[PDB]
Amino acid sequence: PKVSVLITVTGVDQPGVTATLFEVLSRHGVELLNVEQVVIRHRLTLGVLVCCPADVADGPALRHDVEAAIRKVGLDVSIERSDDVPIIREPSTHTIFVLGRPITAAAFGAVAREVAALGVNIDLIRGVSDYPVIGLELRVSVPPGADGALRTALNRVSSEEHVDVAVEDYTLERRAKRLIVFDVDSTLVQGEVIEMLAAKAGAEGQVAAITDAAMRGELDFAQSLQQRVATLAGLPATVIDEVAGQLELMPGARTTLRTLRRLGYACGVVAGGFARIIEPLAEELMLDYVAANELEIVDGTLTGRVVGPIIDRAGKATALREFAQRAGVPMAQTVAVGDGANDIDMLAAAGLGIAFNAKPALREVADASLSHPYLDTVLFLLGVTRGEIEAADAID
Ligand SMILES: [Mg+2]
Repeated sequence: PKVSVLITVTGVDQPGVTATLFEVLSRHGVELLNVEQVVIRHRLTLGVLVCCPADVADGPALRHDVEAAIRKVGLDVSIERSDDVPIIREPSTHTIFVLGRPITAAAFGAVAREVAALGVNIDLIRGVSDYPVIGLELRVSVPPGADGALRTALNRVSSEEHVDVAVEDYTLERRAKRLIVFDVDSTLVQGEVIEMLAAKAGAEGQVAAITDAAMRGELDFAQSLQQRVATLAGLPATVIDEVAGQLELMPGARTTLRTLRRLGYACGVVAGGFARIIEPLAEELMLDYVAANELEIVDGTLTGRVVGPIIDRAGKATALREFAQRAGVPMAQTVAVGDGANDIDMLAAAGLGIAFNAKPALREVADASLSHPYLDTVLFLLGVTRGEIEAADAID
C-alpha cells in the first residue's frame, strides 16, 4: 500500500470503540504504522496512523465508512493524509517529579512557567501518589545546554513555593537503577544515635549542639566525631545494646526496602555512626552492605575514642563505590539517600542523590530533594507509583 493516512477519534470514552474502529478499517486496504490510545477522566483520544493504497485513500469510500461508524456511537473522528508525518515519537530526555503535601496550583504553575521559560516541552504528566504526599511526574524534552539551568530553575521554584522537585535523566542505562545506600541517622532511622548515647552520659546538650553544627557543614566531620564520642568515655558498653533496642525505623522504611527488594535492588547503609548498633538492625532488614565506624572498648567500657580508619565525608563516597564494585553495579545505576553535609560526597558520587530532610547544605547539591519525613516517598522518585505498591503489597 502506497500512501499514508492519519485517523483520530476524540470524544467521551465507551467500550468497544477501539474494536469498532479497526473492524471497520479492515474493509479497506489498511495496514497499521502506529496506534496511540488513552482515556483521562473518560475523554477518549485515539490516534491511528496507517498507510493504505493511494487507490482507496483517494476515495470517499474509506472516509464515509469510518466517519459513519464513529459518529454513530457518539464520538468525533478526523481523517487526513500524512506522508511527511513522524511515525513514532521520540522519547523524553528528562523526567521531573513534583511532590508536596499539598501541591498548590500556584506552586505547580510556577514549575510549568520556568519549564516553559527554557524551551522544554512537557511530553507527558501523570500522578504517581495520593499518599502520603501528592506526587506528580512529568516527562519533558530539554533543549541541549539547558538542563543545568533547569535544576537551577526548579530548586528555586521549590523553595519559594514549598514543594519538592526532582530532575533525572530518562535514559536507558540511567533508569535500570539497581543499587541504593541510605544514611542511617535521620534518614533510615529517626533521630541521632550519638544523642541517644549522649543522653545516657547526661551530656545530651553539648552533643546535640555539635551534631547539628556538623550536619550543616560548620565543623570537620572527624573533629566533631571525636569530640562528640569523647563525651561517651566512661559508659558501660552494655549501653550500646540499650540504644539499639530503643531505635525506631523511619516511617514507611519497611515498605521502602520491601519494595526495593521487589525491583531487585542491592540495599546498604553507610553511616559515620557505630557498627555495633547498625549491625543488629542491618541483619533484621537483611541488608547487603554496612559501612560504619567502630567504638573503642576496654574491659567492657567505652573509652570515648573511635577505632580508625574513620569514615569521614569523602569516606562515605568511598563507602559506596566499594559497594558498587562488590555488587558489580556501575556508578550511574547507584542511588544514594542522605540528610546532611556528612553525605555531600556520597550523593555527588552516586548516579542519583536524594536529600531527605536535608540541611540546606545538602539540598544545594543533591540531584533531588524530599522535605517530608516519609521514606516511602523515596519509591516515587525511582519510577514507582502508590498504585503499584499497594497492588504488589496486597497480593503479598
Ligand atoms: Mg544522617
